[PDB]
Amino acid sequence: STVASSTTEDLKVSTTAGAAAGTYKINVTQLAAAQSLATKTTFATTKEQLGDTSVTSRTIKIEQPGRKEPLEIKLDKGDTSMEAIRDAINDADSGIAASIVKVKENEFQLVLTANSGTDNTMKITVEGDTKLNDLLAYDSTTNTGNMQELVKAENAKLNVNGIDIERQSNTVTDAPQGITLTLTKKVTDATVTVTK
Amino acid sequence: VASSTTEDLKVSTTAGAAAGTYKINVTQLAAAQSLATKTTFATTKEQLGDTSVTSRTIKIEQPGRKEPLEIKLDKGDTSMEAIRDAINDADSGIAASIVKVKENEFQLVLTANSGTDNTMKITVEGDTKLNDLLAYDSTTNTGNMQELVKAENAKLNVNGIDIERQSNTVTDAPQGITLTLTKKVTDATVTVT
Amino acid sequence: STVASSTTEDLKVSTTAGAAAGTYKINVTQLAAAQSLATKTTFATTKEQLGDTSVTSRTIKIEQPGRKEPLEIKLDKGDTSMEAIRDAINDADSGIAASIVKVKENEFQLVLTANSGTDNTMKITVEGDTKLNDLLAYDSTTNTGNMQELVKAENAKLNVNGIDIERQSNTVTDAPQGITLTLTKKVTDATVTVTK
Amino acid sequence: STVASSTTEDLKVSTTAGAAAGTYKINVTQLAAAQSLATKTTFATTKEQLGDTSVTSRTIKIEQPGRKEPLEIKLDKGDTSMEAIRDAINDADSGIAASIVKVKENEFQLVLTANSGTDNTMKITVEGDTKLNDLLAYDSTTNTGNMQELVKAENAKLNVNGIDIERQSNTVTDAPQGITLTLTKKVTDATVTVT
Amino acid sequence: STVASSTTEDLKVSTTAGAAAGTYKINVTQLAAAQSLATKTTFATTKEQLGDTSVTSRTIKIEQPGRKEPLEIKLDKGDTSMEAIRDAINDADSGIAASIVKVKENEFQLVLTANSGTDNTMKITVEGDTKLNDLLAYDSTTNTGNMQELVKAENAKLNVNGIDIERQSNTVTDAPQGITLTLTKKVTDATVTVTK
Repeated sequence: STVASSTTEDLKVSTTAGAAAGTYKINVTQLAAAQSLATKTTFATTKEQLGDTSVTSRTIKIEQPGRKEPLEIKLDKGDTSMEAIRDAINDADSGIAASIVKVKENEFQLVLTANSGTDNTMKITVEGDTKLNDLLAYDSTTNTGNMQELVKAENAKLNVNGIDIERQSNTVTDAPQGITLTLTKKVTDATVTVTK
Repeated sequence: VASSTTEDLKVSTTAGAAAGTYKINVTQLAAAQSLATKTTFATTKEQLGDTSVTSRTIKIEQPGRKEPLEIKLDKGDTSMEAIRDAINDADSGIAASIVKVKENEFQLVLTANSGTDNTMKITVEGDTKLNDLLAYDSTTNTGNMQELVKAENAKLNVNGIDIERQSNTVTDAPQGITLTLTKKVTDATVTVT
Repeated sequence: STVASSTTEDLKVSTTAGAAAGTYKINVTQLAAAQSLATKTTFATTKEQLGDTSVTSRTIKIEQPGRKEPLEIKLDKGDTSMEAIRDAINDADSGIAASIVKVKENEFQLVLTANSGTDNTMKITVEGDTKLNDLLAYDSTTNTGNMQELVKAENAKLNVNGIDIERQSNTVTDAPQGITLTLTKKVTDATVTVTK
Repeated sequence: STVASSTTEDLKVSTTAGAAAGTYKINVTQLAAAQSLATKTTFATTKEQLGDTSVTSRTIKIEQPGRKEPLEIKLDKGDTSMEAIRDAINDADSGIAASIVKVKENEFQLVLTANSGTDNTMKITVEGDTKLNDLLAYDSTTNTGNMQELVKAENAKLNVNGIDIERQSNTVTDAPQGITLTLTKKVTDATVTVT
Repeated sequence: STVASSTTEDLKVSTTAGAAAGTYKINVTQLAAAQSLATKTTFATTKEQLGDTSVTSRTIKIEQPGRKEPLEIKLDKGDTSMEAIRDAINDADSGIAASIVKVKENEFQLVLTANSGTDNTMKITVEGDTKLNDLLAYDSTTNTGNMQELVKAENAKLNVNGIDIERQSNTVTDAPQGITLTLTKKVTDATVTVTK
């Protein structure tokens, strides 16, 4: 039976039964962050058509370094509204979140956000609709595109007893094995104590 | 289900909202224009208006109000109590309260809902003495009433997008989430799951 | 209904249901204070008679600006001890509190303390006992007398959205109607918020 | 049928039923403090005899302004170790607390603590054993001696509705009668209220 | 009975019944720290064999100033993977913790950490397997070896009412007898108050 304690609430600690007793001096120097992309232009309503209403079907293809197989979201009904795109991406339930932000009256913006970490930076292309492609396309390799990066993807970086660690998410395991650290903010010289 | 890193920023959700984590900075809380009479009065029952006229109307105009609010003071009574009760009985997004600065010094205060859409232009039709007391024009910040609080909008950043609202109850940032602002906060995180 | 909050725990708020929503910028420049009077000398015990044992009844008369009927406390049983004077005053239960302070062994001191505010400053005379009058008499009108003012009465002075407010007590109501503020400390640019 | 409340957690208040309803403006300008003395030298063990083992009897005499009769702690040949002196003092259970400080491995030091207040400052002498006197002798009246003062004795000083009060302890009664104040920190313009 | 409070939560206190009532002015100028050693090379997996696969037995010998007799951990059972070494060291349960840090994908590192204090600095030699010695050997006397020091051993240093105190750990006792202090951070002019 293992038990863990942290000197700060800004660093949650859990253990497994295999964990060893010990005391760890932890510094968290950076938090993992998810890339977020937003359309450069805004739109008067969430129902107006962001792509070409002449075409029945197009595919939003999303590529990511950690994703083995490209994500292909098909809009095969002719509806290319901001709501239609949002609901198609999200219904795929595949590590990408489409959201709509109203900046103020008559000004709606589409936001696509990945999971955390540099492995999840996005390359978006649209096949079969040059109107929607000119809105949604982004290339994280050349960090150029039609959408804008409002939040850059970043990794969690921390130091455990002098060893520098990097992770895709702020749920840090294997630092050391036996312990799960949840990072909620940058901290200096916190101490996690494990006891049996 | 949804949650927040600070008790100063509340969050609710709806049934079909997406998951995610949102980095939020709140740079300004929405605030409501509040106006007070420049002069104070001995009692809340003494007649503040012209008692030779039976009827007059207080006319209130706001950029966000389609049809101007018309408060009839018909019963011949222009006491501070009557005017407060008249305004509040309309229950139309304007609150009247009385401030007792000290014994026998009473001041009338009118407060709107929050936001710049709710700045007030006040006129009284048919009673010049009451017009002299209550008149205000927010366009030029002129009149015999004084601005106690400046109407102000809520301003915030959600994952890099600057947002403005009339109220401290922010919806549609993004659609799904209802944020409640109580304090200016830096790098707060909301998480939907 | 209504709920209210403060940016500082040093300023407590309460509302009715009728309280208008709004924001209140608050400065507290002076706390209300209660006049406190003490006998000029101390005494060896609390049970020794401080007044003329030759008269059966006498009357302590206390007048204050805010009090319409003068307060009259009769010491009926020929007992003028410090205990008797304290208990007779307190039992009257009329906004005047008597208390005994042992400054040190065989040095006891009688203190009369009113409710806070300048309206409650006290004019004390004793009818029918010159000895007790030579101990308890005080005239706040002229700040002369046989007792000594240990605490000067003062009113609460605060400012709410630019309007100067004055009260006899640190429980401020009617500024505006619907809100009740309890003042415990001088505060600078505190904000009180009331929402529906 | 009486209750009491404080405007600050720094000042704890209770009542007894003879207390009357009222408000009290209290300022605490100084806390009461207990005198504490340490030996100037440290020793390798708590078992080694610190006194002169040529003398059979010696007496640690402890005098305090508020103590009517001096505390006399008598020690024989085998009772002059640090343990022995500590145990003898504490076993007397007479308001002086003896404690051993281990400063590090093989470095031990003796501390004597009185109760709070300036009436409890100590004059320590040892009758009949000069070696143990060279260790334990102290005089508060001139603030000199062979021991060293770690903590200065100090009285509680407070102001209750404009009356300056001084007590030997931080548990303050009879100011006013019917109220007990426990002082934990210096505080300005606090109000206690009874109903 | 006795209770104890602290002016700071960075300094935690407990007291026995007999502890002396009073105040203890406490300055903590150094926290105790435990020597933590790490392998200089990282490995692709925690399953791959680190030792000489031609030898059937080796012993990890660990010596420390405060340990009268050397700790000998035998690796005897056809496995010298990082996990197998970690489990062997931790199964000894003799005040040395082995842990595995994944610095990032396919980079695992073995860490050995002693109890805190200069008495627990480590001399590590492997007997009978030079390939494992080449990985685990360290000499604290000469501050060299095949492992690297990531955290230097250190003693607690603090001052209590003007008496400098030193300890091997951040649980401090006998300063004075009857009071236990837990040091979590350097503190300046903290007061602990013991009340009966």
